[PDB]
Amino acid sequence: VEIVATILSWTGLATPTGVPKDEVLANRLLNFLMKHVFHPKRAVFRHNLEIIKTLVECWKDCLSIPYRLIFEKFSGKDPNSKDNSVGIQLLGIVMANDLPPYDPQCGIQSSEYFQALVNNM
DNA sequence: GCTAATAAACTAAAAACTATTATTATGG
Repeated sequence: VEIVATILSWTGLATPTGVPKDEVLANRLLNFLMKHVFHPKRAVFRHNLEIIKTLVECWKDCLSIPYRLIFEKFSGKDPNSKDNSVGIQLLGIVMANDLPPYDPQCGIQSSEYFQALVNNM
């Protein structure tokens, strides 16, 4: 977290999208962090959420939304609890920018992808 | 020169169905 904060402390100074190496590193680390994102501390968790929001805002020159790690996250097991809501937060981060609501990069079903949410209702 | 009892509607709570209430743990 400290090093990524330092990295994003400047974005106009440097922004990695030239080599595909930096792009895939950014996407892979994005996946890493959004797999790691959870806290019972309710603020450092939101801190990570805002970190991701800032990251995607200052980027997408090298970023790619999985729509799968998120999908399994916000879907949960169709529970009664509030767990999968964390993935829902990702959606806001996803809706933090002009991102496609669900790009079917392969397409899970492109239809029940939102049926999961209307079930979460 | 006869109280052997039973057919007792009463004032019975000894469910609360579903509707606001409130401490908690709070949050930044």
